[PDB]
Formats: sequence, structure tokens, C-alpha cells
Amino acid sequence: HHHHHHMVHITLDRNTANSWLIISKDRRQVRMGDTHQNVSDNKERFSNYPMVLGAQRFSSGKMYWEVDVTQKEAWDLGVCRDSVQRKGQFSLSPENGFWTIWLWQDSYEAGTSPQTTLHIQVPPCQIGIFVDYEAGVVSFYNITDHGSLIYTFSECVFAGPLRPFFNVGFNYSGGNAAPLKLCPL
Ligand SMILES: CCn1cc(NC(=O)C2CCC2)cn1
Repeated sequence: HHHHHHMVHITLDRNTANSWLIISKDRRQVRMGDTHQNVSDNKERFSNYPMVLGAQRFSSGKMYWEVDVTQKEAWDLGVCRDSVQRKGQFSLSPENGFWTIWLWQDSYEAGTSPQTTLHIQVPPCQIGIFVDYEAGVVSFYNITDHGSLIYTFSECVFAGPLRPFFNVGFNYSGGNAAPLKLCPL
């Protein structure tokens, strides 16, 4: 791909984070803590899952960023509406305001309804995410495999401002403690 020149500097929004997440000083890394991280509750925090939003809001243009997923067993990545549900149980779908892919139990899937199997020969260590607001496109790229396409959501109905979306996943296994990291430009 040739989307690198739309690179944007993403930072994480602490106020949206599940109360167990630990965000680095530079707001570029996030991991699951082993306990509640001693913050007050608020209506923005994702309550049920280890999710957090980027601070940036996008309503036009083309945007690109990269995320490091090295040695994780489970994670979700993509974008979502600013007004997505924060509390209780929900599925990641375009109907609910999410455009995402994930790793779960050694398989990669796109968050369609129902979910779509992805075909990845080289397990990615870094994922590129491209958003074209006007075109209604969200695309995912395998940076480990020379930028190869993973998945394209087209005919997207954003219906609001978009925010970068992250889920570090649970760590029931003891094998999923590693962080998500926003990679430098
Ligand atoms: C909540 C509004 N809404 C949006 C959609 N569909 C999409 O965004 C497309 C991406 C692939 C299907 C369905 N309902």
C-alpha cells in the first residue's frame, strides 16, 4: 500500500479506559493490569472489556496509523463511532458502530455480523489501519508481510465522528499480558 503519507499521531484517552488498564506516560502504550488501577468511574469508561479509545476524532479525510501486537494471544483493533455504548455487554459490529478485526484462539476475524474469517499466512507483529472518511472505507494491513491487505470494510456508514479503538484482551491464560503500542511515524 501507499497510505503511509496519511500518518497521524494517535494518543490514548485515559478517561475512556477500562479501570484495569495501565497507559504509559506518553499515552502511546496500554496493557492489562493485574487489578483495578485506582481511578474514579465515569460514564466514558468501557466497563465490561479491556477497551480504550484514541483521543483524536476524525470527521473527514484520510488517516493512517500502526499498532504493535507482538506476542499477544488476543486483541481487537480498528475504529468506532464516538457514541458507541460503553457499559454492559455488546458485540463488535458495524451496526453497533465498530469497524474492527481481532485475534482470538489462534484465528483472525473481521468484526462483521456475523464475523468473517481472515486468511493470514504470516502472523502480524504490527497492523496498519487506514480510514477514508469520504469513501466509507476502513482497511487493515499486515506490516510484518510487506504491508499485505488483511481486510477492507467498504460502504461504511460511520454516522458520526470516528475514534481509534483498542482492546488489549483479557489475560486469563497468563500468556496475553503484553501491551498494544502505537508505532512511531
Ligand atoms: C449502524 C449503522 N450501520 C452501518 C452498517 N454497515 C456498515 O458500516 C458496512 C461496513 C460493512 C457493512 C450497518 N448499519
